[PDB]
Amino acid sequence: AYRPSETLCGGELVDTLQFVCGDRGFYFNRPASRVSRRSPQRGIVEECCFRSCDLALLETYCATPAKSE
Repeated sequence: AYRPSETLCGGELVDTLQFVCGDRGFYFNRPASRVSRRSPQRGIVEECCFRSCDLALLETYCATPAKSE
């Protein structure tokens, strides 16, 4: 269903990632590299700020596996 806050950006997006994943860790742009920050690879921002997303879509960026069992 529609949410008035179906988009997030900046710290809002980080806070929601901290909520679904815990402070245990999450990816933002899944870079898996540390060579520089001259490479703005696409990620969660494009799905949640430049587009709308749900907590469930957002949870796919967690740096830990699902443990609902």
